[PDB]
Amino acid sequence: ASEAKQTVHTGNTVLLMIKGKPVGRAQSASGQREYGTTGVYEIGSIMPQEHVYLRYEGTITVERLRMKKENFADLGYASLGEEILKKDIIDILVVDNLTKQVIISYHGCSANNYNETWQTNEIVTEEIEFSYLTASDKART
Amino acid sequence: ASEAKQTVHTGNTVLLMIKGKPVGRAQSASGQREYGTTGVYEIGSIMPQEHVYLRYEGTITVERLRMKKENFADLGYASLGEEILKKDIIDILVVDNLTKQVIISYHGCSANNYNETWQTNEIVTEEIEFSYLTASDKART
Amino acid sequence: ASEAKQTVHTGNTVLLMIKGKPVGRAQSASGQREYGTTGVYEIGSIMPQEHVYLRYEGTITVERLRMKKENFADLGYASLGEEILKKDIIDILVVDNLTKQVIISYHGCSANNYNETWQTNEIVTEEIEFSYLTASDKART
Amino acid sequence: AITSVDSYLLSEIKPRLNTVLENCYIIDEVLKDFDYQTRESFKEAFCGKNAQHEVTVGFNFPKFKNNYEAHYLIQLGQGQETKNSLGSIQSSYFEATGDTLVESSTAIREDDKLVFTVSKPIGELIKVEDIEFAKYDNLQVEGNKVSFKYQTNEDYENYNANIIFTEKKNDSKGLVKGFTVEEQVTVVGLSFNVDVARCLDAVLKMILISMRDSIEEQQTFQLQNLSFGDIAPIIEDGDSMIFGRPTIIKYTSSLDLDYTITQDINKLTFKERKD
Amino acid sequence: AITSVDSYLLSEIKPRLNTVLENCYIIDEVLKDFDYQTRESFKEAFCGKNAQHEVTVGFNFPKFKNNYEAHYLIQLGQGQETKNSLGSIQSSYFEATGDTLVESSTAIREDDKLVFTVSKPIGELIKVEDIEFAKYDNLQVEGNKVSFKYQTNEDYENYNANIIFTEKKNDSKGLVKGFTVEEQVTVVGLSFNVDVARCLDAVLKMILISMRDSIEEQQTFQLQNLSFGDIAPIIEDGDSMIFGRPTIIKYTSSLDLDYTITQDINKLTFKERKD
Amino acid sequence: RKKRDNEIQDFPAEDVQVIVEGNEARISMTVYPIRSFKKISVSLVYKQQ
Amino acid sequence: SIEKKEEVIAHNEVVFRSLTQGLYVKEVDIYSDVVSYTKDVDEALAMPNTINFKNSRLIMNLDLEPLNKIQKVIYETHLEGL
Repeated sequence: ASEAKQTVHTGNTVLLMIKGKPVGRAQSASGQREYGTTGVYEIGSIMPQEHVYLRYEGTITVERLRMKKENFADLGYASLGEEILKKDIIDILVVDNLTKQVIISYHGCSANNYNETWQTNEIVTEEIEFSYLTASDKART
Repeated sequence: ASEAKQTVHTGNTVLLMIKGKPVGRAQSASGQREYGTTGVYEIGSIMPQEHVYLRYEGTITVERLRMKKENFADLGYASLGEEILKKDIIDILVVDNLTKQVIISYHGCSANNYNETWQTNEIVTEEIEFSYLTASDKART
Repeated sequence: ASEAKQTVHTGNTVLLMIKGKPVGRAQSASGQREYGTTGVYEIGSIMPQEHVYLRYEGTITVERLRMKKENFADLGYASLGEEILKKDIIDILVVDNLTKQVIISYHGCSANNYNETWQTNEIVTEEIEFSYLTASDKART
Repeated sequence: AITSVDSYLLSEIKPRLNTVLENCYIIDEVLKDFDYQTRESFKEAFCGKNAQHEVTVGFNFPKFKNNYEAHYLIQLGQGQETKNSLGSIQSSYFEATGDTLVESSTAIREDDKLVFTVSKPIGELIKVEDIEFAKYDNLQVEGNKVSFKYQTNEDYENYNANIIFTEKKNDSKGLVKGFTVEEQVTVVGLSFNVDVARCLDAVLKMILISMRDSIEEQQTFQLQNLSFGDIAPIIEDGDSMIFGRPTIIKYTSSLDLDYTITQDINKLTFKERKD
Repeated sequence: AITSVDSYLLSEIKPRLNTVLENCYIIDEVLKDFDYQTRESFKEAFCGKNAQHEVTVGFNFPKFKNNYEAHYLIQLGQGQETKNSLGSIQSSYFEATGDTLVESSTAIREDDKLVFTVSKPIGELIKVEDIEFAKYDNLQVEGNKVSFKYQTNEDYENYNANIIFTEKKNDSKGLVKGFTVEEQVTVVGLSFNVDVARCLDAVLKMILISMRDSIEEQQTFQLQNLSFGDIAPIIEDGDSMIFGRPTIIKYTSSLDLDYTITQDINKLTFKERKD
Repeated sequence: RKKRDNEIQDFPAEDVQVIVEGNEARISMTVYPIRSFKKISVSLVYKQQ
Repeated sequence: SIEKKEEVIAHNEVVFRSLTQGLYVKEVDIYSDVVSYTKDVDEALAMPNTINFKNSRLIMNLDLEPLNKIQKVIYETHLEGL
């Protein structure tokens, strides 16, 4: 039996896709958003009379195991030097394994920092952190 | 036997409710309040002569498992871009499972930051932190 | 059977090479790159209209077990005093054990700090952190 | 919705195992790494439509004799509770809903709308294959059938679509109370020939891999983990030993119960007071 | 590609062990630390092309008698799942690919190009020994053979090259679904003479060291770990005891299955709407 | 992106339609055209003081 | 007798068949020319039966005998008396 009213997402029901290509052996991803809320304090009140949105900052991180082929450097998505200046924006999509419907998409993603670890006793891993213009959860049912 | 004089609250005796809707698969929530107490020091005393309240800052966090439906983004409570500017305030209520009486309510809640984690070996989780104008524990017996 | 379409790199398929010499008993290495992305915020928008690259900073660390011979000090790659001023740049190469093809090379590496630990119950280890001008992943197939 | 992992395993295994053993190409793909001898012997014995020998699957402690040439043996194993929500609340529903169904349905013409018929009524429509209805199409569900505007879509009068939907049970509303359970189930292949056991284990692994795309465990039994034991002689008291390699499968499911609510507000009594 | 670690171990061990025992120089290098007596006795018994005594290797529970003068015994052991990717996705491929092959191939002259022939078609070319083709050479692969410009390279008409490449199976495309498995396999040497067992264990360790340069485990069975047990009497009920020192070998491999895709887009239908 | 570049003033986000059929896809969407400034009518009133 | 009935068309496709051998097509090459045949009626190669596909590519061979295949699946109940 399978009652959809209580289902949740997991690692086996999600795909990470770039330019249609599913990135392989991807391990984890985290998303952050900051609206920069600030309160307004009058003289005759310790309490904040109201809150206001001021600034939108958002970053997304991706952890991956470096495949011998189609690594982020080979794919051209990342960069290692002045080649970065010629790299255009990208959109990173999280799409449902079952229906292939979209769960959340990040628009105008741009790379922030690049990390790779070479270790003796463990598989090679690399991490990338992007900064995006806007997020979207459209194209739903 | 059940002597009410010693009972305490637990995860099985509490409900988290928004706009009447009970949020599903909610895991944890924390509440913080800062009165900004400061002392007054005279010249002829190392001791603080008195303390005074100056500033009220309060935040509440919520941890949840992303259901495939009725997630904070789908519910319209959260936001992912400029849609936030059209989102009005909300009130988050913690209500007793037994009696449906209120334990504590936060008024004029506003969103501060949004966090979601996609991981391979664990269920998806998301965290939201709100900033509220005032708290209340009224409507008791 | 061995399908190359899914292979990944590990500690047993990588070599760390300097000036053609394979450094011995090398344990780990980490690489960092920072493009210094910053957003542009107009008056009439909380959202960042666009991101721009500003500054390239990169460091690589190496952990090693101090062999009685050919340690980083004996090899002349590191330095312990004013001898550093006469040390020229170097290139650190990560090369594939199988094919001897290159995976990533760091050009114009320069030493930043030097750490060595003498301990009673464990083998001696030393750590070096370099700062490099540019990275490259050329010379591929 | 109480979960019976063993029955689900049996229902998934039997047709899928039969289909996999039906054809030789899939088996050759599976047994690529094995040697020629064992591969071809297993193919001769079990593979093919006209195979004389056949595998079987069943639960443990059967009172009857069980075939030990090649058999899949299941036993329930342990279980544990791992995570909970506030008030044991999992979800809230306005309309009672049963299982999630997938049905193929060819498009049909109605005087104002193209429609798809379905076997049973609809509680909620999740997805229509390769379609993203816009406002102009004005997607509407009316019990058994789903419908969209005829005129601007008239090229697709016979679209061979398929539908993922959910059954409708009642119009009542209630709360879902329950928790998550982390369960372990043991599966072992039996054979007096060790090579047959090895090949059987490989086939088992492949079908477990294939199952991850199934709707039910995508919705109900997420977080599948596997663990394999050592090849051991299951029995020594017979004329010849039984050899088997137990495997442990883990799953996470949400045991839950629907608590109905009879309270429905339809009127308001806003009146002032005087003193 | 399901992995059978035991068969791979056997195939790697047998020719390599025979080659190592073929010559005396390698054995002397291996047994440098051992005393003169045991070293020379083992060399007399087993080492050399014309050795009268011979070692053997096979799996456990053989119905026939097995030689206990010197034998390598293998048993499968336990296994565990350690890491997973999102959606169990490991890699994506446009062309079906089998094993990775290494072939020697002498250069050949063609009217416009130097070429190398190969046994089987090419899905992807990984490396050509001691060559880094430039744009001028315009490296191209056309099924069985790989080719580069004749004129500026004409000095190398008979270059004794060798090639690392990958087989081609089909032109279809699909997804690779699977996970990583951390497996343990046990290997033990048997001998009624303890010194022979010690030397056999040392030889086993050396061949395990040598295997790390192999293509297959470089591509499939990374992260090799070893663990040795204590010298124990395997059997006491015979006229004389059997002595053996079990060793446990660990490996990490990716069990995976190729899921084909039939969807191919070749046309676009960009049309506006009116109201 | 176009709106962020001021190339288009407004549009409906929900109006888009996509249909896929074997090797073919149909896309339908709407965007509001920009409107320019055309007419101005003015009247004057003279008064004392 | 019947108490309740409903009919739906699960699939509607076009099947290709040889004129001489009489066997349906099973597998095809890059251009979709035939490489294998089968005696089965359901396993045979088939495509959606709609005008858009037909206009979007008969095209492979001169053995011009396609077969419109339509699958009817019916749900019904009975109340048979004693």
